[PDB]
Amino acid sequence: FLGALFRALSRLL
Amino acid sequence: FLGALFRALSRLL
Amino acid sequence: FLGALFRALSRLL
Amino acid sequence: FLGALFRALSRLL
Amino acid sequence: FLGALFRALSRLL
Amino acid sequence: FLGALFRALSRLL
Amino acid sequence: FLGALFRALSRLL
Amino acid sequence: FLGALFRALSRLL
Amino acid sequence: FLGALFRALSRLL
Amino acid sequence: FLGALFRALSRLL
Amino acid sequence: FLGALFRALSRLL
Amino acid sequence: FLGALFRALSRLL
Amino acid sequence: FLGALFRALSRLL
Amino acid sequence: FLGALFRALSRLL
Amino acid sequence: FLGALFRALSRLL
Amino acid sequence: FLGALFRALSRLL
Amino acid sequence: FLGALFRALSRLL
Amino acid sequence: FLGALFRALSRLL
Amino acid sequence: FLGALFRALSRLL
Amino acid sequence: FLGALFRALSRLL
Amino acid sequence: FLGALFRALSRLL
Amino acid sequence: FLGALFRALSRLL
Amino acid sequence: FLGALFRALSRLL
Amino acid sequence: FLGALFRALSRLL
Amino acid sequence: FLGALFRALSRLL
Amino acid sequence: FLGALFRALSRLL
Amino acid sequence: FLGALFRALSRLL
Amino acid sequence: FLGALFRALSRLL
Amino acid sequence: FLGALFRALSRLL
Amino acid sequence: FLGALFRALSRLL
Amino acid sequence: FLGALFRALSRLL
Amino acid sequence: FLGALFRALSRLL
Amino acid sequence: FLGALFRALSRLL
Amino acid sequence: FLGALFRALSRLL
Amino acid sequence: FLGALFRALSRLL
Amino acid sequence: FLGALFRALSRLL
Amino acid sequence: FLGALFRALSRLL
Amino acid sequence: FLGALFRALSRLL
Amino acid sequence: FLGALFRALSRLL
Amino acid sequence: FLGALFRALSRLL
Amino acid sequence: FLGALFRALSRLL
Amino acid sequence: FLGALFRALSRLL
Amino acid sequence: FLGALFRALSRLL
Amino acid sequence: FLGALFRALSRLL
Amino acid sequence: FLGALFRALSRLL
Amino acid sequence: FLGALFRALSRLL
Amino acid sequence: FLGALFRALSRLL
Amino acid sequence: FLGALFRALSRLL
Amino acid sequence: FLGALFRALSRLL
Amino acid sequence: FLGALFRALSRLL
Amino acid sequence: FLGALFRALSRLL
Amino acid sequence: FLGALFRALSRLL
Amino acid sequence: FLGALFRALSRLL
Amino acid sequence: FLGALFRALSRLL
Amino acid sequence: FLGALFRALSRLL
Amino acid sequence: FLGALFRALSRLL
Amino acid sequence: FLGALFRALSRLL
Amino acid sequence: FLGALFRALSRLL
Amino acid sequence: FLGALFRALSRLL
Amino acid sequence: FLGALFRALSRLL
Amino acid sequence: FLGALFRALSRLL
Amino acid sequence: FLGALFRALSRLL
Amino acid sequence: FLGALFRALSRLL
Amino acid sequence: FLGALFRALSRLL
Amino acid sequence: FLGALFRALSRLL
Amino acid sequence: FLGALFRALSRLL
Amino acid sequence: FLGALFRALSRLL
Amino acid sequence: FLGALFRALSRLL
Amino acid sequence: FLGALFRALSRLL
Amino acid sequence: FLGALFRALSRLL
Amino acid sequence: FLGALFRALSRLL
Amino acid sequence: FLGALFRALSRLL
Amino acid sequence: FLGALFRALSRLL
Amino acid sequence: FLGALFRALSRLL
Amino acid sequence: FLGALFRALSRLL
Amino acid sequence: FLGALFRALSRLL
Amino acid sequence: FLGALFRALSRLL
Amino acid sequence: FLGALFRALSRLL
Amino acid sequence: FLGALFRALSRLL
Amino acid sequence: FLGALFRALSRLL
Amino acid sequence: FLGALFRALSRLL
Amino acid sequence: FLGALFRALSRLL
Amino acid sequence: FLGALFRALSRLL
Amino acid sequence: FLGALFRALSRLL
Amino acid sequence: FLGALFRALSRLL
Amino acid sequence: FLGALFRALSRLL
Amino acid sequence: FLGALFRALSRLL
Amino acid sequence: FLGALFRALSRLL
Amino acid sequence: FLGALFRALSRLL
Amino acid sequence: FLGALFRALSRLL
Amino acid sequence: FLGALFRALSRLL
Amino acid sequence: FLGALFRALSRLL
Amino acid sequence: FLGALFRALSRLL
Amino acid sequence: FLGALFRALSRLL
Amino acid sequence: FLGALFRALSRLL
Amino acid sequence: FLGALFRALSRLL
Amino acid sequence: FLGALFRALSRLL
Amino acid sequence: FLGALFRALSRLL
Amino acid sequence: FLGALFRALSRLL
Amino acid sequence: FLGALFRALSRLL
Amino acid sequence: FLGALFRALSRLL
Amino acid sequence: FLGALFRALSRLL
Repeated sequence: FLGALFRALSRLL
Repeated sequence: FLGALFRALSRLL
Repeated sequence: FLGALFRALSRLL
Repeated sequence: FLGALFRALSRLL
Repeated sequence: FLGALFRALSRLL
Repeated sequence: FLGALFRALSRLL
Repeated sequence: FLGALFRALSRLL
Repeated sequence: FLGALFRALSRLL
Repeated sequence: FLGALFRALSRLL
Repeated sequence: FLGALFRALSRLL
Repeated sequence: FLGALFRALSRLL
Repeated sequence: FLGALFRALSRLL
Repeated sequence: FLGALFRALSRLL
Repeated sequence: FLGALFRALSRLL
Repeated sequence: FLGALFRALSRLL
Repeated sequence: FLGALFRALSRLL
Repeated sequence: FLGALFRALSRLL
Repeated sequence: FLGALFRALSRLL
Repeated sequence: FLGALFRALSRLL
Repeated sequence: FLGALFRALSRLL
Repeated sequence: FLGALFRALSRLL
Repeated sequence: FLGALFRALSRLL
Repeated sequence: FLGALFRALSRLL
Repeated sequence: FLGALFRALSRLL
Repeated sequence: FLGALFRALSRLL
Repeated sequence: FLGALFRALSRLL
Repeated sequence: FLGALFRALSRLL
Repeated sequence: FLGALFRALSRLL
Repeated sequence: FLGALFRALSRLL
Repeated sequence: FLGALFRALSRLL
Repeated sequence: FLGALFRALSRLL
Repeated sequence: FLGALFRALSRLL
Repeated sequence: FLGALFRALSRLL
Repeated sequence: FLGALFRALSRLL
Repeated sequence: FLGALFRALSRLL
Repeated sequence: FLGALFRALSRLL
Repeated sequence: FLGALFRALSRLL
Repeated sequence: FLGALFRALSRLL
Repeated sequence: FLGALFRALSRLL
Repeated sequence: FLGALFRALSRLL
Repeated sequence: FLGALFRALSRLL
Repeated sequence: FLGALFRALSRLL
Repeated sequence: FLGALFRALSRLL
Repeated sequence: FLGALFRALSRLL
Repeated sequence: FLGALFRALSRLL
Repeated sequence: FLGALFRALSRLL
Repeated sequence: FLGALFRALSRLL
Repeated sequence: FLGALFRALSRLL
Repeated sequence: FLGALFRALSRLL
Repeated sequence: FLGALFRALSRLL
Repeated sequence: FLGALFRALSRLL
Repeated sequence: FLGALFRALSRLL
Repeated sequence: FLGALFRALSRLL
Repeated sequence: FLGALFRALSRLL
Repeated sequence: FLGALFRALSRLL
Repeated sequence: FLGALFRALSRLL
Repeated sequence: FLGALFRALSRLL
Repeated sequence: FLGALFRALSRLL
Repeated sequence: FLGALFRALSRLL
Repeated sequence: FLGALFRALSRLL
Repeated sequence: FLGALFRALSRLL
Repeated sequence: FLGALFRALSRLL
Repeated sequence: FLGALFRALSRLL
Repeated sequence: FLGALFRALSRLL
Repeated sequence: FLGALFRALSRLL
Repeated sequence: FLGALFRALSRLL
Repeated sequence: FLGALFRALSRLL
Repeated sequence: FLGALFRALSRLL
Repeated sequence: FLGALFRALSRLL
Repeated sequence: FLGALFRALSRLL
Repeated sequence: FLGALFRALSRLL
Repeated sequence: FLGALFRALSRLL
Repeated sequence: FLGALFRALSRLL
Repeated sequence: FLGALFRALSRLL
Repeated sequence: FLGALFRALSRLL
Repeated sequence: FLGALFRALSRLL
Repeated sequence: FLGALFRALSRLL
Repeated sequence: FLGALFRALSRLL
Repeated sequence: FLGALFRALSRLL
Repeated sequence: FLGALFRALSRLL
Repeated sequence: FLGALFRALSRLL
Repeated sequence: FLGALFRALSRLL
Repeated sequence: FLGALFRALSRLL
Repeated sequence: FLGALFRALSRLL
Repeated sequence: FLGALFRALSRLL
Repeated sequence: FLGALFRALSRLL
Repeated sequence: FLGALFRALSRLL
Repeated sequence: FLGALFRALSRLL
Repeated sequence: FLGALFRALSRLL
Repeated sequence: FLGALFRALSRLL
Repeated sequence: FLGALFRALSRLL
Repeated sequence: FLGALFRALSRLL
Repeated sequence: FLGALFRALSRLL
Repeated sequence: FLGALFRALSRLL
Repeated sequence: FLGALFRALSRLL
Repeated sequence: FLGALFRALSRLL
Repeated sequence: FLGALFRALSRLL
Repeated sequence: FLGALFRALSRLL
Repeated sequence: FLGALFRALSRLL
Repeated sequence: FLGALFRALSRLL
Repeated sequence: FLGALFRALSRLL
Repeated sequence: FLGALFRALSRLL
């Protein structure tokens, strides 16, 4: 989950 | 850069 | 941006 | 529910 | 804005 | 009830 | 304001 | 009673 | 209320 | 100017 | 000025 | 009461 | 001044 | 009592 | 909301 | 210029 | 001064 | 007693 | 997002 | 120049 | 208020 | 001149 | 002059 | 009070 | 606003 | 000249 | 001068 | 008290 | 923007 | 000359 | 203003 | 001559 | 002459 | 004020 | 000092 | 006893 | 002269 | 005060 | 502008 | 001559 | 001086 | 005590 | 002024 | 002659 | 783990 | 201007 | 002759 | 990353 | 350099 | 030169 | 003569 | 003042 | 002179 | 104090 | 960029 | 010459 | 000095 | 004890 | 540019 | 000659 | 003469 | 003072 | 020094 | 014990 | 150093 | 045990 | 480091 | 067990 | 460990 | 130098 | 002189 | 103390 | 590293 | 020279 | 003479 | 002091 | 670099 | 000559 | 320890 | 010098 | 001198 | 201690 | 360049 | 001759 | 170190 | 000379 | 002379 | 000290 | 130290 | 001379 | 270096 | 001569 | 160089 | 002769 | 050094 | 002569 | 010193 | 004569 | 001094 | 005569 | 003074 | 005659 969170944040920022 | 940083952090955690 | 951030955060949780 | 909360927050903010 | 925030939060809960 | 509370708070504030 | 807030709270409860 | 108490408090404050 | 506050402050300043 | 700024800010919030 | 500000604030609250 | 407080403070300052 | 401020505060409370 | 306290404080300061 | 705020500020300044 | 800057910033956020 | 302050506080309580 | 305490404290300080 | 911000600022300035 | 500078900085970050 | 300040300053200077 | 400058500045703000 | 300046500032505030 | 302060300062300077 | 400021300054100077 | 300079600067900003 | 300034400030406070 | 402080300071300075 | 500024300055001077 | 200088400088930046 | 200054200087000199 | 020089300079600026 | 120059300068500013 | 200053200087010089 | 403080407090209790 | 304790504490500290 | 200059300057300020 | 200062300076110089 | 200045100076001299 | 000189210098700059 | 200042401050407190 | 402290400090400094 | 100066010089010499 | 020369020079300037 | 973190950060930055 | 000067000198001499 | 010389010199310059 | 930043800056400047 | 610094820090920890 | 300087600084860091 | 010259120059300035 | 100076110089020379 | 200046300045402050 | 300072400085200089 | 700047300056001057 | 100087300086930097 | 200060402070406490 | 502490500190410092 | 300036001067002189 | 000189100097620079 | 000159200049200033 | 200076200089020279 | 300070503190406690 | 601790720390530091 | 500190602390406890 | 703990910590750090 | 710390801490416990 | 826990934690972190 | 850290930093810098 | 500084610091700690 | 100045300053403070 | 400091400084300089 | 930096700068400059 | 200076400075640090 | 001049200047200042 | 300085200079020169 | 600069300047001048 | 001077200066630096 | 630190720093610097 | 300074400071602390 | 200054300062503190 | 510090510094400087 | 200048001057004169 | 002189001078420089 | 720096600088300059 | 100066300065520091 | 001047200046200061 | 400085300078010059 | 500095500078210059 | 000056200055400081 | 500079200048001039 | 002068100056510095 | 100059001048004259 | 004179002057310089 | 400089100048002239 | 002059001047300085 | 200079000049001339 | 003049001038200064 | 100078000059000439 | 002239001039100044 | 100078010159010639 | 001339010139000036 946490990895998914940071992947989504990267894809966003 | 920033995106790569967060993606690396994701793959790490 | 901010709206997209909150929307992605929703889709995550 | 929480996803709905954050979606409403995104739609608002 | 703020009134809309509380109104949406009402409609949520 | 709670929805009514937040609606009244919105209408006020 | 404060008076109106407390009066609305009374009418509510 | 409780509504009366809050009404008196509003009338006071 | 907040809107009234800022309107009064505008009328003042 | 300042009055218009605060009035617009009022209508916003 | 200051007196007017505080008096307006009083009539508000 | 609070309105009286701010009115007195205005009258003073 | 200060004496008047505290005296007014006393007469208030 | 509290009024007496603040009156004494005013008379002092 | 935030977009509306900055649009109003742009229209103003 | 300034208005265009703030408007672009709005459309961004 | 300080002695007078504490003495007045004593006579109060 | 308390008055005596504060009187002694005044006489000391 | 950040890249979009700097691209918009470049297009502007 | 300046626009190209900010555009390059965008593509970097 | 501010307009009054600058008008008074103009009338003076 | 100076008075006119300050007066126009007042009418602006 | 200076006295008139401070007096006008007094009547303003 | 503040007006009295500035009036006294004017009378002095 | 800023454009109005500079237009007024132009008209003046 | 100077007036035209400031007017052009206004229309720019 | 200075003594008169501090004395007036005393009579004020 | 405070008035006494500033009176003593005036008498000194 | 900057290019527009310098072009306007050229056209003027 | 001067106009051409500023125009070329614009075309550069 | 500046034009008025130079016109007055011309009429004088 | 001199007056005409200053007048022309006025009409220029 | 000199007096007239300074007087004209006064009436200007 | 400034006009009065320059008028006094004219009357003097 | 401290010794006197504790000694007085002793005689008090 | 308590008086003795505080007296000894005074004698110590 | 000089004395008159400073005296007039005093009478002004 | 300032007027007194400049008057004394005039009387001296 | 500069060309206009030098043309006016030419027509004058 | 001189007029032609300044005129040519204008046409250049 | 300094000694007198501290002595007066002592006698005050 | 405090008065003694400041008296000793005065005697020292 | 200059014309007056040279006319006076003519009348004199 | 000389007077006429200086008079003509005045009429010129 | 931590060694992996700093190695990845080195590889990146 | 210079032509007028030399023509006046001619008509004089 | 001399008048013609100066006249021709004017027509030249 | 930093090396890439400075390489791009070099390529630009 | 920087990358080597972080790599050395990694091998340390 | 400047480009070479920045490129060398890049290869260093 | 010389006295008359200086007197005329006085009446002028 | 200046006129008085030159009148004194005339009277003297 | 200088002594008188400083003495008068003393009598002022 | 300050008056004493300047009196001593006068008596010295 | 800098090379382009100096080349443009050369082509101009 | 000058153009060649600036061109060589460009090719250098 | 410092030693005397601490010694006096000791004898005080 | 505390007095001994400060005495030792004085003896040391 | 400079060549054009000197060519114009040549053509003129 | 002179024209040829300035023309040659132009062709040089 | 010279003495009279300096004396007159004294009575002037 | 200045008058005294010039009177002494006159009496000397 | 530091060693002596800590040793004295030891002998104290 | 505590004295031993401070002695050891002194011996160390 | 640090190792010695912890070792001494161990031997102490 | 605790001594062993601090010895191990010393040996490590 | 951290690994060694936890390993030694394990071996100890 | 606990030693095994910390060994595993070391091996992990 | 700390000694190793500083040795590595020395070897690096 | 710097390396020797850090190495000496290491051997110290 | 300097010694006397510092001595008087001592006697003052 | 301060007086002693300045006396020693005077005796020195 | 620092030595390498200065060597590269030397090789460059 | 300069290169040798920087190289020597490198070998030093 | 010179000595008398400096002596008079002394008695004046 | 200054008077003494100029008296000594007079006595010398 | 600097050597190249001065060589280019030599080749040019 | 000049070229040789600059070339030798290059070979020096 | 601290003495050793400063001795090493002395030996180094 | 510097080494001696730090060594003396070491022997002090 | 400097040594005497610091020694006197030592004997003071 | 402090006296020893300043004595050592005096002996050094 | 300089040689070319002097050769052109030779060819011209 | 003169041409030969300038030509040889060019050949020199 | 510092001595080595200045020795190297001497050897260089 | 210069080398000897820097060498002596090194030997001193 | 010069020696006497400096000696008298010493005796004065 | 200063007197000694100027006496030595006198004895030297 | 400073005496040694100036002695070395004397010996050198 | 110069050496003697610096030597005496050393002997002073 | 400086000696080499002056030797090169010697051989050149 | 000149070459010998610069060579000797080199050998000096 | 200078010798070459004078030899060329000799050969020419 | 003249050529020989300049040749001799060359060989001397 | 300076003596050596002037001796070399003597020997050379 | 001249050599003797510079030699004696060196012997002096 | 100066006397020695002029005596040497006398002996020489 | 001249030697006697310079010798007497030395004996004077 | 000046009188002594002129008396010596008289005695000499 | 001449000696008497200079002697009288000395007695005068 | 000047009158005395001319009278002395009169009595001499 | 001459003496009378200079005497009259004195009585005038």
